[PDB]
Amino acid sequence: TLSAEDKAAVERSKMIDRNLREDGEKAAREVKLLLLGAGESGKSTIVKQMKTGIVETHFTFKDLHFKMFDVGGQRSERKKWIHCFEGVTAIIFCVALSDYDLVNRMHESMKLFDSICNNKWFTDTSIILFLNKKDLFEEKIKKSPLTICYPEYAGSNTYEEAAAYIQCQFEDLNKRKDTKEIYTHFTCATDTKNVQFVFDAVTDVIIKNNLKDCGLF
Amino acid sequence: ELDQLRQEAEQLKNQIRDARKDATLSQITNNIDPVGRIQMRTRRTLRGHLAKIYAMHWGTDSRLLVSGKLIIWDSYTTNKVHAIPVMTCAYAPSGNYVACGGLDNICSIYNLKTREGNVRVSRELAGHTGYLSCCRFLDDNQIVTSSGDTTCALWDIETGQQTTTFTGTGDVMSLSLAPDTRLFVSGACDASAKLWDVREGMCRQTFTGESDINAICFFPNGNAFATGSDDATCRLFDLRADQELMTYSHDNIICGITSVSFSKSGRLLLAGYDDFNCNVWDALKADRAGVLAGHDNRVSCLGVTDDGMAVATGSWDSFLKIWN
Amino acid sequence: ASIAQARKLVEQLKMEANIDRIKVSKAAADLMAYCEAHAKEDPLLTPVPPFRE
Amino acid sequence: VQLVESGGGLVQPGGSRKLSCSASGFAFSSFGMHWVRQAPEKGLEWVAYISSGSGTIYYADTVKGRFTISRDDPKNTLFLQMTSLRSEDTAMYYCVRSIYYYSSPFDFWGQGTTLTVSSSDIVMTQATSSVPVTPGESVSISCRSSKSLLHSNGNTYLYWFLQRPGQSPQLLIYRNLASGVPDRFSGSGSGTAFTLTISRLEAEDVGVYYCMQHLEYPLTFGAGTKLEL
Amino acid sequence: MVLNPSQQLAIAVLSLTLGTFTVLENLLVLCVILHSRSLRCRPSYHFIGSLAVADLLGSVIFVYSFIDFHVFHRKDSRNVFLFKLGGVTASFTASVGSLFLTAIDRYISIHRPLAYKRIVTRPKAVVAFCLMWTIAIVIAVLPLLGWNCCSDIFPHIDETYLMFWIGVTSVLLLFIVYAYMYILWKAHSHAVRMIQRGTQKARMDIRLAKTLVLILVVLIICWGPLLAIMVYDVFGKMNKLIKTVFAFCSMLCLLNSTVNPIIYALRSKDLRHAF
Ligand SMILES: O=[N+]([O-])C[C@@H](c1ccco1)c1c(-c2ccccc2)[nH]c2ccccc12
Repeated sequence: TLSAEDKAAVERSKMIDRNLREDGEKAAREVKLLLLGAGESGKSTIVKQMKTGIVETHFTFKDLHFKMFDVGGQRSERKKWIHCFEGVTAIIFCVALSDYDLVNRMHESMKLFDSICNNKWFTDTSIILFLNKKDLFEEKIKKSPLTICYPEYAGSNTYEEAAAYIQCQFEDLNKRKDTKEIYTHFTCATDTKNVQFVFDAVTDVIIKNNLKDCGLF
Repeated sequence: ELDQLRQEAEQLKNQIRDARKDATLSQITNNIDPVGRIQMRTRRTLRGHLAKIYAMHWGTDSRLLVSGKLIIWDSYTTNKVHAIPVMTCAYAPSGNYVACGGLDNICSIYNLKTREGNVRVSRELAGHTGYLSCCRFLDDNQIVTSSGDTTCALWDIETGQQTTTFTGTGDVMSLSLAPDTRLFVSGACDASAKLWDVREGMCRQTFTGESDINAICFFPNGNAFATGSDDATCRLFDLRADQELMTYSHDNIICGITSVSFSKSGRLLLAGYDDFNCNVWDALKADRAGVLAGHDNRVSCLGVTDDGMAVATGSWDSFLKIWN
Repeated sequence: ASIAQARKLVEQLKMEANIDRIKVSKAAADLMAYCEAHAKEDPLLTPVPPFRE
Repeated sequence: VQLVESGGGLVQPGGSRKLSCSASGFAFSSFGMHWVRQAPEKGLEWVAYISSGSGTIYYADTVKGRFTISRDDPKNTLFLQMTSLRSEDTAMYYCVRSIYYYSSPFDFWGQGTTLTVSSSDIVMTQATSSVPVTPGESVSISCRSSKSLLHSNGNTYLYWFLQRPGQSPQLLIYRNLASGVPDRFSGSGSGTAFTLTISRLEAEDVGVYYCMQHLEYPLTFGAGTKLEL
Repeated sequence: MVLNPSQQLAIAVLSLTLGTFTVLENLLVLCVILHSRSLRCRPSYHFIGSLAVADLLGSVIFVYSFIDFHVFHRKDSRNVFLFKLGGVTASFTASVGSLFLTAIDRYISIHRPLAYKRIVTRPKAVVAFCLMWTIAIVIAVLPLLGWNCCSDIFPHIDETYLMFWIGVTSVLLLFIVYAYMYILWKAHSHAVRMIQRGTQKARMDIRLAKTLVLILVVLIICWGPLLAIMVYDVFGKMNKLIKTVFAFCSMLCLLNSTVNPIIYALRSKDLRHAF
């Protein structure tokens, strides 16, 4: 009962649907990663090592495409635009690990990690922790005032015990031990295996998600 | 010195609060006929978005719609007129242009009716350090934008330079133009709303009611507006009164309001909540009238035609529903 | 430093205190009259037989 | 913007040849493409219509199963293969384009090419035919439709292509007024009675007008006197 | 007359109780899964529903076989007996096929972890849904459209058909075990690779092993004696002992409809959270 015009006005809609369906499946083969580290901890120093507002960066690795969103200079309330990142595969958090001597922005990093880890939107989103700046931290072990920021800490001068203590302190802030899982790498300035760690972590989280959806977990 | 100025500002606040402090609308509206039960059923279901939709805008003729994709609809017969490859939408009154903007801090203008049968960007307005919250086409050549930079801007399409900047704390989340397109209102995250003057460039009035406001809309008359906060409360303010009339809240709902709109003649206030459904309040009454259930996620956007023939709602599930 | 900022704040409130106000009862009556005047053509209010199906 | 039609028809009877056309500055992949012919003394009638995506290849009722259309979106080229040419193929062919939104079909017309050979249809008749244009006055065209052109969609189909002495025609009303420089043209419709009205004449206002008598798949609205003389 | 439950009559009440328990629990599971709000998204959760409905149908029809010969012994036609015995061979091969399909789904979910969401989808998960049911129906009805015989309770033995059915079900019963073993091996390999690389904090491996050993032992126990004695019944010789063991293993066969849906619909936390 359609007219001559309308019958030709439905083929246009069918072609639009075809274009949307074909273009919609190319956005489901890419993994979303969110950079959310501290501003001066080295976010700008980590994007170049792997390869206005939100900046999107594209990586390729082992026939897998990665999208990484850096919210660098938004300078707004985080509670009004954090809804957009629900469903992101993982959150790559970066910590300076040598910013405890400002007295202190180390407590700022701790507070930010506590805020992001215990978020209601990110109750099932894994967090990849990068404790950065091994060079200065390991070179300053001769006269490190690390006991200043850590009154309850007693340990040897070797970097191993202090690093283990600080890593355990960051893991201690997690409250959801059943869904979330924090990964650590201890990245250096001159590393090359940074992409390998994130690739393995995303493979692990995607396998766990598949198992949870299937029914075994 | 500074304490003297603090006392001066404090006594300004006291004098204005005393000057604005009558009658209550909720008690003068007594002895009126309630609407009863309003149960509009869905008439059209629109598919195609594979995402959570965030904004929309009805056409000028109450038949076309706009919703990383921008889709032009056809509410009468479900057809995709054109798809264009975000937190805002705007459909020009002449129907020639559309606008879109989001976290990128720029707003893009798209031209629809052109030769070669294609849509291409006409302007890329920039100058904000933040995220755009709302955009409205003042004229065919002028557009106003409210962002998270705590400031609003009135632009000029032909030359992308800013024409006017409105300042005067927190992110501005919503924006609404008056029917005569001469006044302008905006609600911010500091639990405040402000009425400006587009010709002047200067703030006219402020209203304080609490939490951040993320929804506002003018009354059809143009002398009042409605706001929706995150404390599960909706409120109505009057330009000529500088006060608050009622709170649209119920004890059983502790869910914030995502979007707000009116109907023609200003009798039904439709509020799209985040509790998986919308509500239809009686704007003159303190009691709820109807509920628009059928969405499986958070309702983000809401719109009512110019002739009041249909009501279109969208939610975080990709389906946009047209009710009547 | 803060003196100019405090000034820039203070010119705002002094200006707003001089705007005229009327009783809220008059505005409420005007809104009610407007709402009832245009109650003859309200498809969402009074269902009367575009979107029919 | 520009449509170049190529292929000159001068063949002996019983032959075949091709007619090509190339488009510039189009979204040719999203435009339906018609083909129209005009005899030396006749109107403008369809010979084929082709839709976007090559899903509708409607042909002419007068000759069916002999002509065929081929399309190349990457090459932006539309062409016609003709088979079993007879004596009554001596017309001017044009390659008009159109698109249907939910908007002004037949907006642009090509130059067209000649074809000569060496040696359920709505019809209208009126007493007045080929009325000369009187200088200093206003000319009006009246027409009647055999059926009710108004459809339940509410969109009555009203086309008023104007052909000046020259090369290619124009569009005046696409269903009213299109995106044309002149404004004086007006079109009034009431049921089956239609009237084209000229507010004032001009040096470029003289031409031949063609009627609208189409509802179904064959849009043969070419019934109309030639006002050249 | 193979009917000789003379020294063992304590079947009817226990079978009725077990069938009622099965029906009620399957209906509860269906009620908590058929809300059609959010659980329909996952293809595997509608794969489970097929097993549940097959179990309910097998429970309701199988126990009905004994009451027909109490008072009146209405004759009607042999076709009724043939078409009632065919149903028992069409409500268990369907369950076995559903188990095979869900095992293949689980195998795919780890063999190609990144492409699992695209390879398995709703349109491609419903073709097998109907295909398995149709295959079960046709393999049950084939003797009716074929030839007959070597004498069961009804004269419907067809010794060749009995061998064919055991051989058809054997492939599925072996592939289920193969898929589960491969899933366990791949999970253990992934866990040990992670441990060797050195991201400390093998919970997934242990949880999968505990989940899958129970499934494997239940499957090998409840389908073991039945198939063993049915392949023993190859020379046509039988005894009252064989009749008694069949009568007593009928409840073992039926116990799948009780235990398998409990395990399958209780081990997944999504159904528990949905409530
Ligand atoms: O006519 N039918 O297709 C009846 C068929 C059925 C089941 C459910 C719906 O239809 C049915 C069967 C059955 C069918 C084929 C092979 C073996 C058994 N056995 C039955 C026992 C009781 C009721 C029905 C059947």
